[PDB]
Amino acid sequence: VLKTELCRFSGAKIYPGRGIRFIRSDSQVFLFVNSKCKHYFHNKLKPSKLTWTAMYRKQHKK
Amino acid sequence: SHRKFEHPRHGSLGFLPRKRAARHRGKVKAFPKDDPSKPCKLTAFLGYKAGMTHIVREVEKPGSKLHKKETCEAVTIVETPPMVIVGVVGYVKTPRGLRCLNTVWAQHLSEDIKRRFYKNWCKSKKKAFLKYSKKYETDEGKKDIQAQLEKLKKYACVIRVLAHTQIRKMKGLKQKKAHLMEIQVNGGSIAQKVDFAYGFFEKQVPVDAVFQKDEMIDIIGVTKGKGYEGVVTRWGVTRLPRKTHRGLRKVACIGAWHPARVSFTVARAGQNGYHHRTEMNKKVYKLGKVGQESHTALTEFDRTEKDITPIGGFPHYGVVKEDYLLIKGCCVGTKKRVVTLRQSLLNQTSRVALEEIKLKFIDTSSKFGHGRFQTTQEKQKFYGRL
Amino acid sequence: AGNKFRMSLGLPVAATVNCADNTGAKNLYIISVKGIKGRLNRLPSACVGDMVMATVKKGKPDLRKKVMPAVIVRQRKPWRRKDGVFMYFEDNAGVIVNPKGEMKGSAITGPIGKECADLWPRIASAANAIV
RNA sequence: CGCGACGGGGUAUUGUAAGUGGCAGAGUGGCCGCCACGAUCCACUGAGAUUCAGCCCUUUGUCGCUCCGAUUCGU
RNA sequence: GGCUUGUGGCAGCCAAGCGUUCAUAGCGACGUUGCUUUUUGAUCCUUCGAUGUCGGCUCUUCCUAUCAUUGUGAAGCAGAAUUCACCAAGUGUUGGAUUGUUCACCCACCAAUAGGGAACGUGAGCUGGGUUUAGACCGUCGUGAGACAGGUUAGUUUUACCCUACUGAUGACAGUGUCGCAAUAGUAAUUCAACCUAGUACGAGAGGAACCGUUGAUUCACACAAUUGGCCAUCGCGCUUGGUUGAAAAGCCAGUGGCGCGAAGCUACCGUGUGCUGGAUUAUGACUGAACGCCUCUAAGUCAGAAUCCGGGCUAGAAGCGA
RNA sequence: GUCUCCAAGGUGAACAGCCUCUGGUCGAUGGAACAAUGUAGGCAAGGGAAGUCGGCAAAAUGGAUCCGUAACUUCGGGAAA
Ligand SMILES: [K+]
Ligand SMILES: [K+]
Ligand SMILES: [K+]
Ligand SMILES: [K+]
Ligand SMILES: [K+]
Ligand SMILES: [K+]
Ligand SMILES: [K+]
Ligand SMILES: [K+]
Ligand SMILES: [K+]
Ligand SMILES: [K+]
Ligand SMILES: [K+]
Ligand SMILES: [K+]
Ligand SMILES: [K+]
Ligand SMILES: [K+]
Ligand SMILES: [K+]
Ligand SMILES: [Mg+2]
Ligand SMILES: [Mg+2]
Ligand SMILES: [Mg+2]
Ligand SMILES: [Mg+2]
Ligand SMILES: [Mg+2]
Ligand SMILES: [Mg+2]
Ligand SMILES: [Mg+2]
Ligand SMILES: [Mg+2]
Ligand SMILES: [Mg+2]
Ligand SMILES: [Mg+2]
Ligand SMILES: [Mg+2]
Ligand SMILES: [Mg+2]
Ligand SMILES: [Mg+2]
Ligand SMILES: [Mg+2]
Ligand SMILES: [Mg+2]
Ligand SMILES: [Mg+2]
Ligand SMILES: [Mg+2]
Ligand SMILES: [Mg+2]
Ligand SMILES: [Mg+2]
Ligand SMILES: [Mg+2]
Ligand SMILES: [Mg+2]
Ligand SMILES: [Mg+2]
Ligand SMILES: [Mg+2]
Ligand SMILES: [Mg+2]
Ligand SMILES: [Mg+2]
Ligand SMILES: [Mg+2]
Ligand SMILES: [Mg+2]
Ligand SMILES: [Mg+2]
Ligand SMILES: [Mg+2]
Ligand SMILES: [Mg+2]
Ligand SMILES: [Mg+2]
Ligand SMILES: [Mg+2]
Ligand SMILES: [Mg+2]
Ligand SMILES: [Mg+2]
Ligand SMILES: [Mg+2]
Ligand SMILES: [Mg+2]
Ligand SMILES: [Mg+2]
Ligand SMILES: [Mg+2]
Ligand SMILES: [Mg+2]
Ligand SMILES: [Mg+2]
Ligand SMILES: [Mg+2]
Ligand SMILES: [Mg+2]
Repeated sequence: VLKTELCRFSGAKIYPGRGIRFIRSDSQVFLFVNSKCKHYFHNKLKPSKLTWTAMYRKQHKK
Repeated sequence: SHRKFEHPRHGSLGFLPRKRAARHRGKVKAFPKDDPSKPCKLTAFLGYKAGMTHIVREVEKPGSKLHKKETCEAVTIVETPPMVIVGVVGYVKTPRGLRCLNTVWAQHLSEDIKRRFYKNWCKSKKKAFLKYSKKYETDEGKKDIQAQLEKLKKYACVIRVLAHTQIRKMKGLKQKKAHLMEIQVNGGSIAQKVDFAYGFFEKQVPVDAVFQKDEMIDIIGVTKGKGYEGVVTRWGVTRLPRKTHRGLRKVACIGAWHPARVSFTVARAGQNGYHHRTEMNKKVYKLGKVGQESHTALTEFDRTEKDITPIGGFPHYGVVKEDYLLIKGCCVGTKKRVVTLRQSLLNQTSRVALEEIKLKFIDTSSKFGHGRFQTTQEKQKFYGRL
Repeated sequence: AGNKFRMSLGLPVAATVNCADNTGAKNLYIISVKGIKGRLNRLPSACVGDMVMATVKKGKPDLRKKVMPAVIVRQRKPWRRKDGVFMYFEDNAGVIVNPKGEMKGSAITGPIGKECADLWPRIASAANAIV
């Protein structure tokens, strides 16, 4: 079975051979599925506030 | 006086002139050296560039940082449906090089190949090879055909087969006029080569009969066209300062006072792209045979049931349904461009050449965006069947 | 074993990076990169794991106005791992060493790239998290 | 005989349309809980919009056109 | 630019002496023979109905008197490093502070940071810091107007559409089309590091290699866009300021109103892939072998032999040609 | 290049800029393509003057309210430090 990671921002599944990995100053590791999630993360947008993210849907019981 | 500082010249003088190629189909400039002790075999094949994707495999390179690790590498998909042999041609070795002795054609030629002989097929009467095909219908005519074949066996030193692609089987190409080329036959004696060629008349030769998995091949084709282009982009000369009067995308000095002429080694603006190129040492990672599990994107580690074509189709190409080759790296030309595959002229002995490939994952997400679903079913299940 | 593969170069000469050790220096000013043969007009540039010659523009007076070697441990320019993932850190950082690669300090603040740790065992010994 | 024009599906981008309803909403103004005002919020709604113009497949379905011509060329 | 080469630069001959011993490993005093036109002078032959006058930037090509790289000979060559000399110009010869500079000097990297030519290459290629008009200041000089291979600051850099060259583009090349041959021309790859050899050979010790092999990297070249990154008037979607259509809804105007994301296409050592093999030889070391009963790589005849050459491969394909 | 009179609404400190009403006007030869080079306007990963004679050019700053404001000074300033 393939090992797939999850996007820290959107929760999307990341398949092998791609992904953007950001190391925060506090040694936290963030995997982004694409530059859309990367930009919104660095713009300080909260996933809970974006309707399409998995975090929003889990908190709203979608 | 001498130039103040030294740097290498911009561009290569070995690819001159930088003109539009006088052909669209890649021409084989040199075939592999013939070894009579080996069985008769074809040396080249035609294909069509479908698109690119990336794969993941576990490297086995002792002494390397990647040993027993995974690496992601780009690959090109070349759709290679079987070719049809329609003729044979023999050459005699003369003091003025090889001279074409005779050309023997098959009795039946498809409509797709006949289109190659016309500029407007529909408006013509379609008389090509009609009178030629009749002499196969008489005993005296059959004897003449056999006599021509015996003439090749006696005098010919090089034998090449006339083969054309089944372009109709790839509807994405939107083309019905097939591509024809001469493919040299290596191995065996001259008589065996003629018998080998004549036996395939009107028959299909699969790509697997020419190439195989894990071998190095050469790709020949015409690069993507880009039209009139300036020196900075065409040759890679550095830009001039911002405050340059009359523009900065130029070569400042195009020559000394003497010789009182512009030399051919100076960068000049002109045609860029659509050049004939021959690229060496392209490893075959996978050969997909229709009707077999090798045609799908399954691997020993990834058991997801999916095809090679990414969801939504290969952009600007379509859906790959015929035999195809998965080639490491990038291929010359645009999507849909016919490319010529040739056996390597060198003896492949390096470890990279002999490395045994084992794919772990083949990406099939959409290439028309930031694709995140490998299959349409996965996407539908994600959105609750949408 | 094997040698390290090429990485995107994000730190040309005149780049000022943070000092990630406890030697007392607060930043490192890159003046050259070891192993660079160069090209006309091309600024020498360094990546994680490269040894560079630097000066301390801000720190203890004992370390200023001096040329010393240093090793890059973090960079902001994304670079490609062999597995196809592009990585980058939140800032650019380096540590002061001697010509033999031995750390002048004794501790490292923050994570360091795995590429640098493999080439410099002394730096990896004092590291906290190797990513 | 396929092509062409619609439409559909695939794919992708954005980020949840308009309308309706709400015992959501800081409060406020009247009447005797009712009524009026209210940014915003929630449900219908990963919705709506756009998607070849150089993306992919294609009648479930609709429609059109399939060729008036012109210029030359001979061992 | 030309003649000349005193001067500048480069090279040879003789051998007093230096070199612990020892003229000649490496040096060459006293003398003496040359070369060079990348120095500066000498001259005034060409140009005053005008050849744009510093340097840098950019770009190509050429030279060798070779800095590094390939192959070798010599040593006061143990090893390591270094020095002398040979074939050799294929490849490379960098990032910066100060100065208008040429020149110079320092910091740093590097296998190395060699030297030069091309109208002191290159201004209808740029730039205009300097020099070298007119404004102005200082110092010295002059009674003064003014002067200063003294300093200072501000000071318009024009024209190509002609011919040729060069770059690409059609056409021509005796019906038309397909598939090919091919003279000839161009041409390209490059250098380094790590591991292993090995703490081995060598050496009293200190110190301290190399081929093969493996894995990477530098410079360069040719492609390519799966992924990451970049570009937006997809004016694609959303948000938003001012105005405007009586409101709502939906739009429009502010030459792209602005902002976030943004597919596609294009694109970056900011991304990825690829970059080649025979023959003949140079230096040099040898074989057999006389001349010269011996000896001798040479005289006849042979061998090995390189970043060399030629071919092959790659690019083009002739008023060339075939099926 | 050439003197002067009349001067609406919105935003805003404002006959600033931007949009609108009265009045005026679409007058600048048109059509088709979207190569190089150019002119004008932009943007850009990481680095941040390493470019260059020289930060030339561009970018950054910018309104208002509150807080706070050094050296020096001719005591006025400096200061929107
Ligand atoms: K010069
Ligand atoms: K390129
Ligand atoms: K430049
Ligand atoms: K260097
Ligand atoms: K709604
Ligand atoms: K919703
Ligand atoms: K002389
Ligand atoms: K004159
Ligand atoms: K000129
Ligand atoms: K001025
Ligand atoms: K003919
Ligand atoms: K050749
Ligand atoms: K893109
Ligand atoms: K243009
Ligand atoms: K500067
Ligand atoms: Mg050839
Ligand atoms: Mg084009
Ligand atoms: Mg100018
Ligand atoms: Mg794509
Ligand atoms: Mg420069
Ligand atoms: Mg549609
Ligand atoms: Mg189309
Ligand atoms: Mg002397
Ligand atoms: Mg004259
Ligand atoms: Mg003149
Ligand atoms: Mg002139
Ligand atoms: Mg010489
Ligand atoms: Mg010694
Ligand atoms: Mg040279
Ligand atoms: Mg300066
Ligand atoms: Mg001269
Ligand atoms: Mg000159
Ligand atoms: Mg000129
Ligand atoms: Mg000029
Ligand atoms: Mg000049
Ligand atoms: Mg000046
Ligand atoms: Mg003056
Ligand atoms: Mg006086
Ligand atoms: Mg001046
Ligand atoms: Mg040649
Ligand atoms: Mg010993
Ligand atoms: Mg509204
Ligand atoms: Mg209007
Ligand atoms: Mg504007
Ligand atoms: Mg590249
Ligand atoms: Mg002998
Ligand atoms: Mg000899
Ligand atoms: Mg020999
Ligand atoms: Mg107001
Ligand atoms: Mg106003
Ligand atoms: Mg930037
Ligand atoms: Mg940035
Ligand atoms: Mg900064
Ligand atoms: Mg500077
Ligand atoms: Mg400079
Ligand atoms: Mg300015
Ligand atoms: Mg002040």
